[PDB]
Amino acid sequence: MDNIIMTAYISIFVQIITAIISVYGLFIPLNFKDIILREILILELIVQIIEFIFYIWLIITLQSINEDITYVRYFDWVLTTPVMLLTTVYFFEYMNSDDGIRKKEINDRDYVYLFYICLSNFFMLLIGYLGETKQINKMLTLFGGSFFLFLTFYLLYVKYTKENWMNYIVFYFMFLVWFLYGFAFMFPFSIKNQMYNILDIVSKNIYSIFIFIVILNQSYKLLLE
Ligand SMILES: *C/C=C(C)/C=C/C=C(C)/C=C/C1=C(C)CCCC1(C)C
Repeated sequence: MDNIIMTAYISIFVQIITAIISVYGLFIPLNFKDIILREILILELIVQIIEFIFYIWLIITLQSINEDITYVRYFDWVLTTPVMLLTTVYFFEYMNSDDGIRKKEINDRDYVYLFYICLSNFFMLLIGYLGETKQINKMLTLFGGSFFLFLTFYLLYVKYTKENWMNYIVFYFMFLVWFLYGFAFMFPFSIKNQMYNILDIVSKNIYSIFIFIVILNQSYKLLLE
């Protein structure tokens, strides 16, 4: 009980600092080419709001823990993970387009493909939810969920990446961290829930700060006056 709550606190600590940083990042002036980074940072702040509501609920609920509340995290993830995948797409497009691109052009051109990515991701979460609530066995959950995880990342890779080390860092860091949620699924309640508490820091709040640093680095001259 204790170590779950201590990790929830650590996660909440990073979330609050990250939220403050992201808010200031909204007000950094941007050059034409970098406009989409503020768009990304709005959608990472939306993810934070959903994140936080879950954590507050969690630390209140963990006072009188009578049952296994791991499955409640899916009501978070079913909302946050598609948003996270879209921002990843927008960040890859930013990194990889020679001309300035904005999320509207992306969304109007790619909405069908984006729906396939989010459908694959929804199936991953659905299979996890069925396993996490014991409606299918753990082995079927890990194989079915991993299949869809791989499909989601494959679709992302073949459409939006380029073959270079900046892409590999962003893609494979994300891929590994997401896979580690599947790894956590294998563990008993307390250890599982602790891992998810620390994984959220990496999957959400390190991303936001990264985007913040990219914005600051791109705009520092424009900012300074
Ligand atoms: C902000 C929350 C995020 C990024 C959470 C993502 C969760 C996953 C990628 C979970 C995936 C699963 C597997 C890879 C296999 C077992 C079932 C899941 C749902 C735990």
